[PDB]
Amino acid sequence: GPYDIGDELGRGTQGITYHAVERSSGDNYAAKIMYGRPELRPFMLNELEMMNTFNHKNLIRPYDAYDTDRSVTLIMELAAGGELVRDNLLRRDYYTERDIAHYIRQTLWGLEHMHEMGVGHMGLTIKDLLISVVGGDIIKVSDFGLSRKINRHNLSTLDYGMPEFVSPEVVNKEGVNFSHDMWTVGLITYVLLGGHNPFLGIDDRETLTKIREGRWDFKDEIWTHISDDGRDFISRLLLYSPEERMDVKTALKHPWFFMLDRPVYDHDYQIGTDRLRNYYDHFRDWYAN
Repeated sequence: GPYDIGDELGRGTQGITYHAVERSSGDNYAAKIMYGRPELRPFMLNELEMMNTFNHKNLIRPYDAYDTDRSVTLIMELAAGGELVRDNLLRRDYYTERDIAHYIRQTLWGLEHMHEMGVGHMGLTIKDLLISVVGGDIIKVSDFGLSRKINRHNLSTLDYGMPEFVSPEVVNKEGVNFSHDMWTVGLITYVLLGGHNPFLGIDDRETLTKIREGRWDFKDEIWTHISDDGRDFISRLLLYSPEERMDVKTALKHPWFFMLDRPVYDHDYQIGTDRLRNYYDHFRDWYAN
């Protein structure tokens, strides 16, 4: 057998991802092993097909696949720096708004590659942003189990997802467009900068009712230290009406990213990691259960 399966690296709704070594080379890969429920097989096959459709620096690449009667294993590119939040931001005492803009721009470049070929990601959460090398700053977007071709003139419902990162149109059982991904980018950006999810309820049902209602604000003190452009970027994505949201190419033109064209000086505001760490502990526990 070509792969030596080692320690658990992450887990999601379809299975657990492990470190894998290709024996014949010594090269390191990620091995996603499906939970033993046969209804997950279509999602594994969809992820394999989608990974083989993309070819972009900011999207995880496929490598190999095999199966038993019950379960599918996918061997894929290893993001050796781990998850952005768990393994990079939360290993620091502070990060900056400029750091986050750098990560989100790359996330948008990955999404843009998908949207250009008519595919929506459909399931983006904070755990799906990865870093390619230890200590690095290159983003890899992952988890294409829910990704699909979107016909903008013949929309369909999206019946699955993590409740803290779905959009109002998902909760309301309406057709889902490319603008759903853009809502989730605004939500991820809000979480990365302010360290909390503005729709979090006491349980999943209440979270969903808060998303259905669609109201949120910048009340926490941290937001007074985020730039006008950063708040404007979020506010042009977290809009109840899907057609009002920025599409991916408009988002890439937003003035928020102009700061990445200048250098990093000694005056960037330093954001502490405590809030994000508290939200991440909650988020991670959702996948333990």
